[PDB]
Amino acid sequence: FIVEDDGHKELKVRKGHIAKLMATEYQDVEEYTWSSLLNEGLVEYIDAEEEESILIAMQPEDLEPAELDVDPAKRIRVSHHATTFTHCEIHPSMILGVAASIIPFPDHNQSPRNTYQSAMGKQAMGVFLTNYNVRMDTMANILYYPQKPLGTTRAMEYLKFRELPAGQNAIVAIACYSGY
Amino acid sequence: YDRKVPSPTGEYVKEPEWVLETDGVNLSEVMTVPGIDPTRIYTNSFIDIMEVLGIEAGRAALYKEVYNVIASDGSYVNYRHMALLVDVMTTQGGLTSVTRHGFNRSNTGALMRCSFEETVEILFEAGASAELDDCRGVSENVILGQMAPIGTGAFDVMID
Amino acid sequence: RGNLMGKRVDFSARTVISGDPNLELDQVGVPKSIAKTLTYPEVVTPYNIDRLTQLVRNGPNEHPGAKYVIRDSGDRIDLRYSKRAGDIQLQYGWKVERHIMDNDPVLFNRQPSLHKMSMMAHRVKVIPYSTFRLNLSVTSPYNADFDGDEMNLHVPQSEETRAELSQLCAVPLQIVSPQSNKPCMGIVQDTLCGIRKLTLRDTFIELDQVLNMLYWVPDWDGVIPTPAIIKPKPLWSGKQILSVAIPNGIHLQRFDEGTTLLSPKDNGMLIIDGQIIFGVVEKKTVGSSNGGLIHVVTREKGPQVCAKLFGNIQKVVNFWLLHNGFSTGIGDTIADGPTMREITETIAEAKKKVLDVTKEAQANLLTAKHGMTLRESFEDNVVRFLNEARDKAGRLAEVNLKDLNNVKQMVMAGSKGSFINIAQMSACVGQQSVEGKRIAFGFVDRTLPHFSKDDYSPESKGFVENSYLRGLTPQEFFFHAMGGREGLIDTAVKTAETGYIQRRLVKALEDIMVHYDNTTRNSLGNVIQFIYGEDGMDAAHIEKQSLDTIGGSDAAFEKRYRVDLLNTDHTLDPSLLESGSEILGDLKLQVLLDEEYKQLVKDRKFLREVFVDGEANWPLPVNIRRIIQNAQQTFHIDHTKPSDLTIKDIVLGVKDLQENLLVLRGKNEIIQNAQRDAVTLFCCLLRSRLATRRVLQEYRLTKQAFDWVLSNIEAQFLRSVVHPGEMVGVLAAQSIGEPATQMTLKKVTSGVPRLKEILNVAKNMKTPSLTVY
Amino acid sequence: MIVPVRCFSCGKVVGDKWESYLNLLQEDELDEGTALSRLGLKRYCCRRMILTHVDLIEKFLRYNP
Amino acid sequence: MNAPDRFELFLLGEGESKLKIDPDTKAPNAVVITFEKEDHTLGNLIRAELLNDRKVLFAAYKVEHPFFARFKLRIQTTEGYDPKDALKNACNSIINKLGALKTNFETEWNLQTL
Amino acid sequence: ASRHGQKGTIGITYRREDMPFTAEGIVPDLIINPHAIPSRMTVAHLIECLLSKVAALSGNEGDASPFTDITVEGISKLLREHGYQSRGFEVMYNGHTGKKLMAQIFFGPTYYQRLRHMVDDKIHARARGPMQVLTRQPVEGRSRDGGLRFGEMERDCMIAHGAASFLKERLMEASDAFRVHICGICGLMTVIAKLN
Amino acid sequence: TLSHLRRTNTPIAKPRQLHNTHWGLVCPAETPEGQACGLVKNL
Amino acid sequence: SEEGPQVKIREASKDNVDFILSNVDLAMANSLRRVMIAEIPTLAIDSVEVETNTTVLADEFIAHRLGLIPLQSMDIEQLEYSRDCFCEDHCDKCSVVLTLQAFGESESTTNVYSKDLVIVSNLMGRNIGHPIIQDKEGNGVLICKLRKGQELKLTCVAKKGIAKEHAKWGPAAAIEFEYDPWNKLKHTDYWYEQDSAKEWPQSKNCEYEDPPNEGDPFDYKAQADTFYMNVESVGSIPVDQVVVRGIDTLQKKVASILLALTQM
Amino acid sequence: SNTLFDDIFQVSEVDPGRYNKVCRIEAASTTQDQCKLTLDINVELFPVAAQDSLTVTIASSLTRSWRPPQAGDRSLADDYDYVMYGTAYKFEEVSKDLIAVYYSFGGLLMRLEGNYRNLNNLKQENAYLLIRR
Amino acid sequence: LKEKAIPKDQRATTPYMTKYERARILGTRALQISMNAPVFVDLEGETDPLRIAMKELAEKKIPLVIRRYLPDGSFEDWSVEELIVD
RNA sequence: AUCGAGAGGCU
Ligand SMILES: [Mg+2]
Ligand SMILES: [Zn+2]
Ligand SMILES: [Zn+2]
Ligand SMILES: [Zn+2]
Repeated sequence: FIVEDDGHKELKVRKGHIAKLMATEYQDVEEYTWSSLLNEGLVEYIDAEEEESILIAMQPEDLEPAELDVDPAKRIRVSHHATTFTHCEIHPSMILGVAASIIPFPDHNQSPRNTYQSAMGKQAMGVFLTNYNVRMDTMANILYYPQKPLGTTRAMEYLKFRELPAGQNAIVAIACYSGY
Repeated sequence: YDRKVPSPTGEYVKEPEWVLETDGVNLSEVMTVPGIDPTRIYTNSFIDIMEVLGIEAGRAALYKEVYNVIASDGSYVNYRHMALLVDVMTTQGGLTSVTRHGFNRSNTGALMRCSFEETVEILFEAGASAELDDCRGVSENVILGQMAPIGTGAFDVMID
Repeated sequence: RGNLMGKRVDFSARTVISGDPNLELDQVGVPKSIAKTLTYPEVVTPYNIDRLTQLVRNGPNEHPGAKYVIRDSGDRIDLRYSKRAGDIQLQYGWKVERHIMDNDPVLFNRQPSLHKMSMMAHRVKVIPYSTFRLNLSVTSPYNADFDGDEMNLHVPQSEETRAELSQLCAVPLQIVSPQSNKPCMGIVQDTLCGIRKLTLRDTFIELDQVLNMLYWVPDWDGVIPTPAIIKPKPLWSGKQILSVAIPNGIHLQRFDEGTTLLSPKDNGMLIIDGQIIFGVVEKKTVGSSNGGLIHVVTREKGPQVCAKLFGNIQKVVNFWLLHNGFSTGIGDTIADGPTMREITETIAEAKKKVLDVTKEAQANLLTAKHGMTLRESFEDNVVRFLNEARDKAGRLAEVNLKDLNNVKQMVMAGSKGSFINIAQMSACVGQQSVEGKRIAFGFVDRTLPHFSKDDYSPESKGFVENSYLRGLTPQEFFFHAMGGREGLIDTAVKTAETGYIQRRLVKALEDIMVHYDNTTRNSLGNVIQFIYGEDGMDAAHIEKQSLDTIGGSDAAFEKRYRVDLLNTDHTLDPSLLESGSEILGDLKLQVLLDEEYKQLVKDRKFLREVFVDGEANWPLPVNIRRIIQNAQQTFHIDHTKPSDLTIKDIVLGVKDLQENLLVLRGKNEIIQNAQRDAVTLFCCLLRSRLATRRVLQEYRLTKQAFDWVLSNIEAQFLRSVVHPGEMVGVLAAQSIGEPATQMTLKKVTSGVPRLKEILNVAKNMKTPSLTVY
Repeated sequence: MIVPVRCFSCGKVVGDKWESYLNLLQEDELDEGTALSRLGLKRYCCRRMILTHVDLIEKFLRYNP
Repeated sequence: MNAPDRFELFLLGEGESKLKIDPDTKAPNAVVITFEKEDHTLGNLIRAELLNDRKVLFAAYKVEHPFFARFKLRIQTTEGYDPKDALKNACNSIINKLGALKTNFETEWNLQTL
Repeated sequence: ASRHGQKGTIGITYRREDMPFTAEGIVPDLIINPHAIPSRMTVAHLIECLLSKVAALSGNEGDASPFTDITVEGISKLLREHGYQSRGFEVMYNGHTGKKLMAQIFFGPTYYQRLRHMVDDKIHARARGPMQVLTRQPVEGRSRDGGLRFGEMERDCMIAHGAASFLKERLMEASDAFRVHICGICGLMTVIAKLN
Repeated sequence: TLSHLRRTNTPIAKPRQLHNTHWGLVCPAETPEGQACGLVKNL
Repeated sequence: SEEGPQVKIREASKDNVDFILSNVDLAMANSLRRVMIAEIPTLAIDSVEVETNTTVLADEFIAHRLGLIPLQSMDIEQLEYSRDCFCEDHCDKCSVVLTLQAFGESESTTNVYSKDLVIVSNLMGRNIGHPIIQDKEGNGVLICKLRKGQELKLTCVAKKGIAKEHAKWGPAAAIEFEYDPWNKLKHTDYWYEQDSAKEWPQSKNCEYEDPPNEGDPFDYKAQADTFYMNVESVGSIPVDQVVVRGIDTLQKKVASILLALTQM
Repeated sequence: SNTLFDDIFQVSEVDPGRYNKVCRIEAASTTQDQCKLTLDINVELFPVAAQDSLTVTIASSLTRSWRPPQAGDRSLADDYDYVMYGTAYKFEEVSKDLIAVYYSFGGLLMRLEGNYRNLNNLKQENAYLLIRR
Repeated sequence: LKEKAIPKDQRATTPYMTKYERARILGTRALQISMNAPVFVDLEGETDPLRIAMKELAEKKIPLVIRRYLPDGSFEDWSVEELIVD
């Protein structure tokens, strides 16, 4: 994202542009595309060396002005304690990889477990393609009745996971039983 | 260091004592300092201790270092095993390293040595010096496939 | 290294492993296909020719059968494709490649083979499905786990090989690990939590369940034990039932904290003659610990008794557990409200304290304590504060965890898990670390771009306040990933470095064999240790017993050991001996008492001049307390009547005993000197426990009971001698290399870095430190 | 790749309920929960079979031969 | 591949006697009965019925290994009480209970509408 | 495996009768050991079980996106709204007996993955199979009916037991045994041998 | 398939660790195990 | 009426029956719930000989899917196990032959519902082999889908079996099972955080059994004898016959014990 | 084969501890200010109130297998409300003419002090405890 | 070398049969019994040559002699009879 | 026969 003064400091994109985007997306009329944003000067490409000179926000809510009785269940986030903002990341979940974006609630797990699972999800059987009957590969495995997961990341929508799953919502019981 | 010492009454009690810890080792000189005890001083550079306090003191320093590295993880291995290792390294003149530079240069035949590191170079030096291999070594008979002189073949069996 | 030292062999097999509680220990569940494929050559004899004919008739394709036949002519016979597979005329002396049958010995192993206890003999049990099967209590020596692990099996082809498997590599023999002088095997996670729940004072089993339980133990007499409760409803306790698996004549004593003989919280453990008296059973009692049940039953009754005991425990415990249930859920990770409030209170307190320390630092008021900079001292202060806060919040959690909380129970029994696990999962997960330091400054003067420059605040360098349950924030998640990668890399390196170290040790000490004279020699005969282990004992048959001589006041020393025939107050009250009246004066006896006492004092100041620390618990080749309790239960002492032992008997029998606890048998001065130097410590322990007062005021022995004690100690010593031919070198190499494999991660080079520094002589060591007294 | 016949857990048939579902959702503009509860899919052992199923076969048809 | 044919849970084969009976050692008036090709369904019911006959001292079953369909039933009775007789009494009481239950349920369902 | 590095092999296949069951007759497709939980701190496994229950009942999607305001307390509230115990626990009876398990059990939907590692393609056996031409040793790999390597590392662990003749057998009759003739003057196998 | 299309090799214990600069560009967790861990990454 | 077990039905329907068992030992109710799943024999497909398969689905996929099709099994006990009859492979009084043939005629998608199964063998006048249809529209389960141009033609053979050998031969729809909503037996200890009561929900069966007094001590010698069940059925056999046939199978199982006992 | 001790105790201190069905009871002999006892007792079977007065008795009998009561033909030696079976594991000679006996009823322990039962209690596997109302 | 035996009286080695020589002894006797060799005990209804050799050892009727070599080249001969098993 | 890559396993 891109932030600049207004008024006070604020990022550039607004709900008007979001509505234009969802309008171009729903059409499935001047379309609104990513290239429009990049050319309109609302979103920028920051490489490694460049971000050494910027101070990024984590949530757009960080640009909200604030001057208690909070649901104690929610995790603790440090108060921003910074004003000289330049950008806001699109969404933190985007830092993850492809295979790790599959993991549900990875913000809750010892990271070695996430690493193990991101290595194994490349070994899980599933529908690797839809033309699997037509393609003649050396070795291929396909689940009889794949199921989309009940617990879904957002990024799955873009990874086409709910359309080409590789597991099943098995009813699992955590119990001692016969020691087997 | 809150060591324990005999009370004049006889039972052990903890009597705390100050101890210095350095980041350098020149023992041959720090040993001869006044105001210290030249009998208990310890240096984790057991090599300098071999050089100064004789080899057999280096034995105990080496074992103490191994014991500390084991007990770091709450572990324990019986004394005899570390003692075997330490004394094998020690039983020669001085410290024989556990590497090609050390025991592999000993006179323990050729094939027993050939099967660790620098195989062909060992074979060449042996074919030069006309090494007469004892062939009582384990790896020698294992290579030969014959029954190696081990606990089950460490003897012969015959008739009445 | 690929075709002579180790190569590929026939009669081998490999597949997945899976645990089956209903298999005995020494058993291996072999799939039926592998058994159909592997062959053992058996020679035809009049005792077997019938079984062999039938086997031939079952064919190589259906088990139990045979595959090949070898006549005297040396030309083979294939049973799959032959005119005469059915009509055979078995001639004597011929060989038959029978299938692998039940109760066969097979060499079963796991790679990596670090241990002698990783390649063990196993009795075959053929099962239908496609996996190798083995007992749970045999994971520890193999370091096995059923998440896809694989294991290997080899089959002998001659009877002497089968003998070497049955009598040396048998699984029960490898129970007491030589290294660590402890049993490597023990009760496992599920069975462990189950046995804890079962042995509670609050556990009551009713007649219906009780009868099935009693039946489950295979070698049961078939005599019900009288229940605890009778009148309102016949009820048994988990201890009462479980004591059936415990063989008669076993006595076990253990005192934890607050283990009054009343046992208010049922801590510790006391068990008498195959009956458990009191104590909640858990890891320390039944795990692979020294002084545990397995050590006792192995030393006392033997290998096979303890082997069967394993299954006899597991079966009852698995039955009860299966009919009682267990789960985890998240509710066993939720701390209630006020605990969360006080935990975030502790966190905010630590935050404000670190902020105040930093404000102090910003005014150049820090004390540059000698030997370290301002920044190093500051970092140490902050890391100390953050670990303080994490551990304090974790104890704040563990306090509030109720008893029914299944994580608290799994931890209490010692099944799996620990404190830090609870602290992180519930309270707060603490401070991540990279190369010892906190989160470094990857970017210019900041950790992450969402931070201002030069921000040393806790979260700015990775203090993960939130608990795993509460949810990790993005930056904290990233720092945690940074730490996890360091961990995985340290694993992937230490593994290879440890494999190299072990290979070098094995190749170094491969020829170190205790010869017959006990001179620990090499191939070249160069002596290494004139007495293996400096005492001539095998590493097993050695237990952690105390020396009552060392420590304790001289006053209490006298009060318990001084027996003076020439004083009305320092002499054996005739309530302690028959001849006690006619024993006063008698200089011919006080001379022997003063000899004994001078020897005991000489030995007290001897050991006290060796063990400057004064620690009394040490490994010794024969346990005494077990023999004393075996006496107190075998002969049923009344502790009221006096003994029938003249002091001459006691002291002359002890002084003659040391003459027969032989280690070496030379008839010359040097060998007998080495002998006196080999039994010295044991004889010290002996004279401590066979004190003429102790045998009569603490023990209350009879004559025959004492002679039984002497014969038993002599026998147990002579058994505990290290057996010649032991390649103790390879054993020691493995015994040091294996614990290095598990050397996981204050200011010194330690762990595998230090080990590499040590073995390879590292003149340029990283941390050369001098300690000055 | 198609609707399983019955729930693997219990065994109540579900195959005869697919086309109803797709209709109960679109023709009648219902939500998922009311639809599942309508077809006598009370327990979730069955409910997951219909809610989480993916009908790939409609993509498998497009391939011509 | 190595799996047993599924019918091997209830199809006895090659002289697989339904019931084997053996005297228990170190236990007078007691017997162990190997039930072949059976499961907990029958054994637990037999034991629960045996426990209600007063003249039966001990009655318990064990399923040795879940791979196999079989179990063992051990019974100790009073003096002058052959255990097979207690077994017969138990099974007969079971069958009479079952017939009574079937009759009651048929009556109630025929009374029941919808 | 689940989606949290919970690897696991099948040790047993139970039938629905022998399986425990809730009052609703629902039977666990899978039974996993509780002990494997706390040593890995895979809390998300249990949270996913809970959330998948809530979704399967409510008929919504499980929003497991990271960095969300999904409170376990709110998941519990939703689950209690639908008549189940708010932490995923369920009263369960043993199948063999029907006696209620005195300890209640954690139970619910959970996404699971079947992995490319399968046994019937890993089982291996050999008893005097093919021989490699170069070293007259058993060839490598089960795909060619090969033999297992009795590596030197294993030979060490074997010698620690002191089995001399077992080692001789594993190294002579189990692979590339050979009888060769040698001359008593030149101790080399250059001897012309006409055995027949 | 995707994780194989977004692979990154490195031809070279300093590098393998996660560097701060990998934020937003490379996955924190997704990487092989054992040998060559942390060298081969995923965008 | 009859002395012993007592039964009241709370509710009954074509596919499920919720009822109450009184004055019965538990182990009997357990063995009944087990038999009602496992050993009550019904009929479903055990062979499929495929003729032509142009579908996008593998052949053995379709064979599996046919296995699970529910076939009417009311008059089954007048049929015999194929392992028991003396035919070559399957007679007409040990098995029922079915056939299926559909073609991708329509440009629009051509489904294959279960109702398109055609019988061949002689029924000999017993209500057997009708693929059950519980759908509103009369179309059975969905077996496969067909594009214009694809055809499918195969021959099923259904034999008699039990859920043990394979779970397609079960009326095994979920069997609701409960007793003692109040835990008066002290059979289970309720996991709780603050209070054991307000955290767990009360069962509906709480309406029928009186709550315990706070002052009431434990009735130790109380044994559970009152159970609450709800049997569901797929449709292979109506619910009324499911429980009755299970009971009869159980009595016959004990009869086999009696007969082998007398044979001894 | 008869009784070995008899007394009456007034309840001094009852404690639930962490156990849910068992309580640690402690009392002292009535009208005798020198003999007391500790005991573990199931409260679910036999409730125990504070400051009660409970008859306490110990018998030797009234080996071979157990058997449940076939009928009333088996003559009980117990009109009491509570019965247990124990084992002697310690006889603490506390003071001069003062002894303490330690029993364990399958885990539920018992401690007894005093020196007027001396001629009776023994290191005997067999030990029965009876408690009337 | 030349007749470097050891007189039976002047013997210092362990009279106890070490488990290693015991295993080798049972192996060689089970080899004898493997082929058709004589048996010197009333085989009380057992067939496994290993259990037969173990019983043969208990009754000490196994006529074999250990030759315990000593490192210099000396060696002590020990018949089974004078060797103890424990 | 060579070489390369990917994967399995070790709280
Ligand atoms: Mg593994
Ligand atoms: Zn279902
Ligand atoms: Zn020559
Ligand atoms: Zn027929």
